[PDB]
Amino acid sequence: SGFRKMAFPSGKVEGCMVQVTCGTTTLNGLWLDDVVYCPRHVICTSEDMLNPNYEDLLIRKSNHNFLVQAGNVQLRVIGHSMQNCVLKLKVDTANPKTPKYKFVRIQPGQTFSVLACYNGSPSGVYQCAMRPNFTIKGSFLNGSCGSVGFNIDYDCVSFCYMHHMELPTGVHAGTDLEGNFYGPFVDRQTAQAAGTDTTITVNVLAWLYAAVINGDRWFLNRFTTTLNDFNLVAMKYNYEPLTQDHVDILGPLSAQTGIAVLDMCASLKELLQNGMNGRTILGSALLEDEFTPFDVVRQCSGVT
Amino acid sequence: SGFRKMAFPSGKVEGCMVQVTCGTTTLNGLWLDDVVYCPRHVICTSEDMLNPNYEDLLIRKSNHNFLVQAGNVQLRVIGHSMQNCVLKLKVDTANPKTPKYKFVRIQPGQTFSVLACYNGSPSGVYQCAMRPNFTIKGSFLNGSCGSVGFNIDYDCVSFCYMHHMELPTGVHAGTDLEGNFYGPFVDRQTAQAAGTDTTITVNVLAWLYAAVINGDRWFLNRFTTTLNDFNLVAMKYNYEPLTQDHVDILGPLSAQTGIAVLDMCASLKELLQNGMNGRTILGSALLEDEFTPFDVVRQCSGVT
Ligand SMILES: *C(=O)/C(=C/c1ccc(N2CCOCC2)s1)NC(=O)c1cccs1
Ligand SMILES: *C(=O)/C(=C/c1ccc(N2CCOCC2)s1)NC(=O)c1cccs1
Repeated sequence: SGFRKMAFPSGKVEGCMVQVTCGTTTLNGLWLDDVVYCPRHVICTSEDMLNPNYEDLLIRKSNHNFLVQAGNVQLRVIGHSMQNCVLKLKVDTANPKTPKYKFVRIQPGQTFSVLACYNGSPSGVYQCAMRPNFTIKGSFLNGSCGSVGFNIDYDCVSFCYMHHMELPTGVHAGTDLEGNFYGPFVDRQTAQAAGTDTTITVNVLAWLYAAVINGDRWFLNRFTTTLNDFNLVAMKYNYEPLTQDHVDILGPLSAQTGIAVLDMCASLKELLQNGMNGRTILGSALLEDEFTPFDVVRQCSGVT
Repeated sequence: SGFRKMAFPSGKVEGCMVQVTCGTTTLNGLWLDDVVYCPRHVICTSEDMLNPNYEDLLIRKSNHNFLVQAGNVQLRVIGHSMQNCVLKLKVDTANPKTPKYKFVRIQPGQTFSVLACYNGSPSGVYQCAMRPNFTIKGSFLNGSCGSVGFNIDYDCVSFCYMHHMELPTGVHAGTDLEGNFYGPFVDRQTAQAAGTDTTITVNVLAWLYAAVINGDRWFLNRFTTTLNDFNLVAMKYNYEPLTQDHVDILGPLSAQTGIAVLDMCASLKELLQNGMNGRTILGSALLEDEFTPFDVVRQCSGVT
């Protein structure tokens, strides 16, 4: 019993974190095999950040200008390249703690754990989701750049995010491990406003299923709805449209609880229309959307 | 920016988790130096659990009846003893991954990270608090017993909790690493009801300070209060009494924000009396109490 915002165990990723310094800028790097991945803005001064030409700035840098430190020992940089918004620093030593890994590009609504780091050292781990506007609501201070987001499937770490910046609004933007930003964000200190942060409907429904499995059932009503009727209500409340693919994904939770997906949609529609009335669901006074149907199944089943 | 329910990096604790089996019961153990710590109820059958005499049940067990497996390799048990509600299994091999560690007994209101494990393997990490009724609101399934709670200070892991049971109400109880239960709970399947789960006032105030530091200031009012007036309101809302020790502990957050502790108490008093009115603070519709003043300082400063 109980349902918590749970992150993956971070050990495998802690063994990959290094400090990268270029000139006066220090941030974090991810060391996998003989390559250290880090945000390309490590080459920028605070002034360069206003309008950087990364190709031009990188010409003034050599291998010896990138200082890579792994747990108080210096790594030798024998090559460097820019791939989109990340730098790949080839080092002469393969990371002995390299886990099995993949680089994945996630879709909005997908969750992942972040290992927040400073100066190559881990400070904490938390769970978040790729928002529908392609921002993440993290907890990052200056120097956290290069901290990564990941999911674990048994022994394989799928790296999906690398932190690059905080928007003027306090929300966060970054890239996949190929250096491509999620959303329309650029690594420049310029006017970048995020779009509507809509609620991830399929995740709210998954969390309502977790609530039923954990005994919190007060919100279950005597109604049902259709996908089209539910979506008229969802659009009005800034919830993402629910598709038949989402209904299919909720199948296992629907089967476990015996609650048809469309019945849970009708319960959620009434919660949107009536509010919580001062009540809570799984200790929350708002509808939680940073648990995917997969996270709910995983947590409720005890996947290790 | 941003404020997240952040757990400590779990790597150091992942390297200590083992599987302990006695007969048909399998749970988790913590391997530190040449000792494996686990709940003594590993010797119980589901029937024994109704009214166990642990001393008597332990007489029927020898070293070879405790099977300890660390990452698919078997450890040799060369001694066993019962200390309060934990068993200490002496093994012939010191854990090579033993971090610097301490065993601490925490007070209610204190937070810690839990590394939920099944069959000696980590499944997830989350942050929780020792409630004022000495329960924890975790996320534990059968087989999670022996999972531990901990805090990290740089390189020293202070182990403070070991999971032993779920109360009939779905909340959790366990011991410190000396085997002493937090609260009045016993490791027996009997009627054990928890006391009032009051709100940890000093932690709510700390989180309101985190909110101000992160730009969420709508709740700041033009009033102040006294400790005695605030506490009359706190008692009415099932909040723990605020003491001068708590005021002193909030000193650093009061200094950083320039908001006197008693002014923040008056803001909190108005939130209790008026409610949130459909508004949120740090993305929450309720007042969060599982962040200590130390956690707020740590997260807002980037301690690694
Ligand atoms: C790296 O750690 C880092 C990079 C940034 C690049 C641009 C930034 N912003 C700040 C807001 O105004 C526009 C430019 S930040 N910093 C950070 O990720 C953070 C700094 C403070 C909090 S998080
Ligand atoms: C160990 O993993 C474990 C021990 C328990 C001992 C007594 C328990 N209860 C269950 C509720 O009724 C009274 C007796 S549980 N189990 C657990 O921690 C859990 C089992 C289900 C969820 S957590």
